[PDB]
Amino acid sequence: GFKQDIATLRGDLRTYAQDIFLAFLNKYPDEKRNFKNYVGKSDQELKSMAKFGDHTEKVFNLMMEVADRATDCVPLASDASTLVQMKQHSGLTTGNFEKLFVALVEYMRASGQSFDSQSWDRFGKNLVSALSSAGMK
Ligand code: HEM
Repeated sequence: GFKQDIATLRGDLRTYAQDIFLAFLNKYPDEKRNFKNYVGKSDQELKSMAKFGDHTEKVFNLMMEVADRATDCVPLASDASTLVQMKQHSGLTTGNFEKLFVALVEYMRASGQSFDSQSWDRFGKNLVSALSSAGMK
């Protein structure tokens, strides 16, 4: 289920982080607008770019910690707060996070693997609510 999924993702985190973040940017091409340098690059080009690698792995490092501290796919209010207050997320709305989770869930459904995609879907919906409750627009 959900906890094992965190261990699976963490076991090849750089590849899953890139692959899911690219699924997100390809499903919602308007999202690349929140990152300048990303426009007009193919997936392989993005994976070469130092700042794509180091951003995307930090997103997934922290997202897995938030998942690991959750109870029954409900994240801690402290983790929502942290995500809201980050200077780098100033322009962001709960919509940006919804779309990341929809891509993550569709990635897991299309994989050959026994990911608990329904728990990830609940986790994303609970994280979106937490973010709103913590102050995100
Ligand atoms: C669970 C979801 C997410 C987590 C855990 C997360 C985490 C982080 C972290 C840790 C950083 C700072 C790392 C660094 O700059 O070295 C960061 C920066 C950033 N995040 Fe997020 N993030 C999430 C979702 C999103 C989404 C959905 C967007 C945009 C649609 C986004 C956009 C950014 C941007 C623009 C930055 C800074 C600029 C850059 O990446 O170069 N994040 N995020």
